[PDB]
Amino acid sequence: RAIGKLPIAMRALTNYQRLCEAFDAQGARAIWQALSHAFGRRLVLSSTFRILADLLGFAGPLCIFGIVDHLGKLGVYFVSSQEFLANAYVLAVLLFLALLLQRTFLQASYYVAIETGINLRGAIQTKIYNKIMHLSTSNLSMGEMTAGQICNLVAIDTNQLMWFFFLCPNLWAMPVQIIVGVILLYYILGVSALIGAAVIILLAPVQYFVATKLSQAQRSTLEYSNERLKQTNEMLRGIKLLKLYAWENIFRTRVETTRRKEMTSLRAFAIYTSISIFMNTAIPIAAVLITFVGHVSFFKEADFSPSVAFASLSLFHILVTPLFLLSSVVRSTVKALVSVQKLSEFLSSAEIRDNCCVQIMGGYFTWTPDGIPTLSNITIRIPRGQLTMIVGQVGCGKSSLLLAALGEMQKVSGAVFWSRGPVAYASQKPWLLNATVEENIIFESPFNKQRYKMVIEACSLQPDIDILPHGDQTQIGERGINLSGGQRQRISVARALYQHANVVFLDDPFSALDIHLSDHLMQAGILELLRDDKRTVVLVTHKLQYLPHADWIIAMKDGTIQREGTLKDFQRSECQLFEHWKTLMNRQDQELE
Amino acid sequence: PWRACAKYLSSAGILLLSLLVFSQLLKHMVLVAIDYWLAKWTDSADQTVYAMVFTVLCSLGIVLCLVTSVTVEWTGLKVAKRLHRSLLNRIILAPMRFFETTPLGSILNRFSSDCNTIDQHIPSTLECLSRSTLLCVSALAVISYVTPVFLVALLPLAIVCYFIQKYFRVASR
Amino acid sequence: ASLFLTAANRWLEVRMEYIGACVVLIAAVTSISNSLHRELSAGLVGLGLTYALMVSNYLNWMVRNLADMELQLGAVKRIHGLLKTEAESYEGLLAPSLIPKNWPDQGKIQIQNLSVRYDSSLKPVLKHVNALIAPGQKIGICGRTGSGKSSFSLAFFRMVDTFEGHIIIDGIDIAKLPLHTLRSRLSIILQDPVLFSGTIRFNLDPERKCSDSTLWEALEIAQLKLVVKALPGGLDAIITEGGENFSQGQRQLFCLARAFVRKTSIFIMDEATASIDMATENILQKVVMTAFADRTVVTIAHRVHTILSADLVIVLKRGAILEFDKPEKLLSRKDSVFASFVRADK
Ligand SMILES: Nc1ncnc2c1ncn2[C@@H]1O[C@H](COP(=O)(O)OP(=O)(O)OP(=O)(O)O)[C@@H](O)[C@H]1O
Ligand SMILES: Nc1ncnc2c1ncn2[C@@H]1O[C@H](COP(=O)(O)OP(=O)(O)O)[C@@H](O)[C@H]1O
Ligand SMILES: [Mg+2]
Ligand SMILES: [Mg+2]
Repeated sequence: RAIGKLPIAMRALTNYQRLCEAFDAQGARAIWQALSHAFGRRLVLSSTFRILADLLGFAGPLCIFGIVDHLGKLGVYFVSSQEFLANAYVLAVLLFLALLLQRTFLQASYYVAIETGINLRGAIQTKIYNKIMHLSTSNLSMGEMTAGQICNLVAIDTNQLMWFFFLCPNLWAMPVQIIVGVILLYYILGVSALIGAAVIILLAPVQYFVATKLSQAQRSTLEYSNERLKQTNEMLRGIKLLKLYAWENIFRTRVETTRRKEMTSLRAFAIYTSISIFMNTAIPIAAVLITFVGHVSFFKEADFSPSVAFASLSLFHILVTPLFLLSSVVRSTVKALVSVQKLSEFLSSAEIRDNCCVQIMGGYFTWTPDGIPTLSNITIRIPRGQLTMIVGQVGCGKSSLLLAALGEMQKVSGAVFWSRGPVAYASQKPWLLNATVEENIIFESPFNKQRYKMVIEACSLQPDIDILPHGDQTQIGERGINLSGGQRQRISVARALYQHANVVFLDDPFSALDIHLSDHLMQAGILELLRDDKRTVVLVTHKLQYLPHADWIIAMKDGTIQREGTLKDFQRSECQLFEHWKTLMNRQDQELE
Repeated sequence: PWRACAKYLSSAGILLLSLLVFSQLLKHMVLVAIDYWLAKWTDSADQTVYAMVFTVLCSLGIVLCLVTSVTVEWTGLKVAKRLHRSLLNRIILAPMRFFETTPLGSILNRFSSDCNTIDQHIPSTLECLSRSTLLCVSALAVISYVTPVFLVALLPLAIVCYFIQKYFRVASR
Repeated sequence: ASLFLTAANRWLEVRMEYIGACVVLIAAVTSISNSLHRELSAGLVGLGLTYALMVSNYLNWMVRNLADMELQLGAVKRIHGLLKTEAESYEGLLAPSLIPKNWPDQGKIQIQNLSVRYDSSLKPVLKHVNALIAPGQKIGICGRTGSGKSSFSLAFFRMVDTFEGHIIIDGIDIAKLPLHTLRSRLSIILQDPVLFSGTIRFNLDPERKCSDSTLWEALEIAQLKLVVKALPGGLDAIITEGGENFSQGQRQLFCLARAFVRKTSIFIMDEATASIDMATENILQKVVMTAFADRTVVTIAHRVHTILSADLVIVLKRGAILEFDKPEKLLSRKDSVFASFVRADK
């Protein structure tokens, strides 16, 4: 607070609107043409300040050539220009007025480049959020990328593209610095100046050679560090099971072979950057060697003065001083090229295309773009406002039927007729927003205090909220305190008993809960707050004793459904699975009514 | 000076830490000596004795640039090889109460960003820092020898430089 | 905040470059006034001009690289802060020659006066408990949530703060043991399923030290053999990150198949049957009680009809043994906590 908000020209959704407006100007070349169409107007402004700087930094060598050649050496009033520009005090105060303007224009040209890098960071973070809100879950689950790679992309590759845009107008000054320094060297020494030719051709073949060898270091370096961060993430997530099985030496030697395999590419990278900075800082001292022995040998002596010697020494130093940054420039642009190729690989990924609520009717749902359909030919007549149980064995479709009605799956055939609306859904693995416990339960609803005190008392969060050091205000989740899992499943299903959304997709709440707390879920909350108002609750569980409390039972086996209907309908038609449920519950004497 | 640069100098070792300082200050003082030899060679009015030792004194500056460059890459690569391979074997032998009370994103944060910073982002900043401040202090060693009038002006500018450094440094931190 | 850090850093390098231009003015004026009305022969004056321009070029890089060296040495301060942490003190007081080569031969798990915590400051979550376990005694443990059930399975591996006690298996003290020898040969299976990305052969056996017949018979006694053989890999196929290629019951079933490759004597379980259905759950209890006759199998109960056919049943309410008796004896007493737990189920 009191730094205040940023203005309107640097907002996200002012830029990113310019970035999607550059997208409809019709790979990675579309992203580069969109960035050169979007942010190039201020990039040429920072290059305009960059080229208006360091031609005013070329008053150093002309000033030294002025005053050392001075210091070795209407008609009574006025002073001509050759008498004006050959005196040391007036040229030294012109040297003071040159360095203030070039060293203000350098710090303006840094600021416009860093400000457009910050607006690039805001626009590409909003475009990465608009990609991740339309991403299918088969990108994360079946194969291709990880969650750590997606949050590693914004943490690294966005900052690598931003740090390339911090040094973007320095690459466009690297023509105009060397060319005007060569013509200002040609003014001073003439034809003896061009046999300081280690600079003036650069051997830019060998600079492009060490640039492509830094590419051969850099792509294997980013691939091995993504593999090592993936292995370290699964090791530190599973360190409880790895310490209990004593497999920490085996997984540590896997991470250590990944670290040594990365480290050999780091050996190649540090040796190639070392010979780049050796070539970079040993070319201009060799250039003053071959121009200063080559002035007094091989060429007949045209006025080897201290003025032209210190002018050529300061001119090679001002010629060499932006050239010192070039190894960091070429590693930043190869990190940009690997960054924008991993960015263009991400945004072109797979995406999302009368008594009843959902009418899945003949729908083939598939987890895979190329595989066989996991969910088979199914026909579902889930009713309004009633408790409905999906039951079955392991791997029959009991979570995929819930994810099919959200539209997460790949719908091959059939049609789903909703009412899509809001839907209360607590998943199989639970989910914790990293905030206070009340803010995980509220989940951006209005704060209903009596309903919030009701759903704590519906599913017994009061003795496990009394044990917390701040109660409602405890920071649970990844950042902050660790819960048990029995409180995590209960804290995930307590937010899907709250959010007014009238279709409740309760996946399995009775893994981590016991018999008494599962019945306290089953008496109050379920059957007393979800059937209080007319809210459709679709409660898939393996706890088969609650199938008495069931207005609709869907049976699941091997990707297809057997039958839908009530429990007297399952008594009438099927009877084999009814006798199987009579044997599994050990209720042979009484009846499932 | 914090404790982290002390842990950086102990993890690099004294056998490369002695080669770090005693290549670079010798290279910058022979850069001062070849520019002083360029000053004294222009004071001509002895033939080629201010050319031949200028040639061998430039080629020793070239190979001193080479040993400074291989020393700075071998210190950065050795501290990449040694710091990780110690944090991993020290953090895998933790108790389970240490994993229970910490955020997991902190332990993944110190294996990703700080191991990214220690490997490749530190030694370019170290070679630019050592080259830039050693070029600056050898340039201030050049202008004391030419002019002794500069030393009565040097102290108020260094005083307002240190005052603007402290007065910036609290706000920047 | 990054634009404010930017504009503050450009403010610092503006004033430092202006001080360096004042150095160029003062050194230029004193080098021409030190050589006009004196004799300094102009090569030293051009030397002072070139190195004054070197001051103006390389002062801002010095303060920028010093502030960047402070900000990048904060990462070394964070890793040095993590690096002096607590170790678990892995080596025990016993010599490793005095433990047998076949250490888990038969399970005489003696418990006397155990009470655990998790650290020094907390409350004891286990009260003073004692039991004597035979090697053919396939016990089970019931209770409420938070009553010490998973902490009782974690106390066999010294994972919790067992600050006292007589937890001795086979006449050899478990506190006087090397921890790799302890947590190698005994195998727990947790409630929350943790799988690792890669292949199925690695995710059961990371050493690749057991045979493919042992992995296929461990998938036989889990009942996941017809699931994995109908997969297009067959074996050596991809499990992704978190085990999210498969179901949660398949993730618990791969935890069972990882538990069954290392042979045992002291199979201890948590409530591994949480996400599994009752049909394949009552299939899998009928296999591994019969496939493992001699091995002592301890299991925390989630369904008490699974636990009902054990040898003895421990009941843990609020960290103490309330009951340690026959299941038909605790059923026929008809007021017991085991009888009310099986009454509230079915
Ligand atoms: N995220 C996924 N990506 C690809 N395939 C999946 C995924 N989840 C499940 N499958 C496949 O779909 C089948 C059905 O699994 P589903 O998602 O319905 O879990 P489930 O059967 O409800 O789990 P449980 O029975 O333990 O509650 C499984 O056999 C599995 O092979
Ligand atoms: N990391 C921990 N630190 C302190 N106490 C814990 C920790 N984990 C679990 N406990 C305590 O152990 C008790 C028993 O929990 P547990 O054995 O996991 O399940 P159950 O409640 O089914 O017995 C809980 O009441 C809890 O307070
Ligand atoms: Mg499921
Ligand atoms: Mg437990």
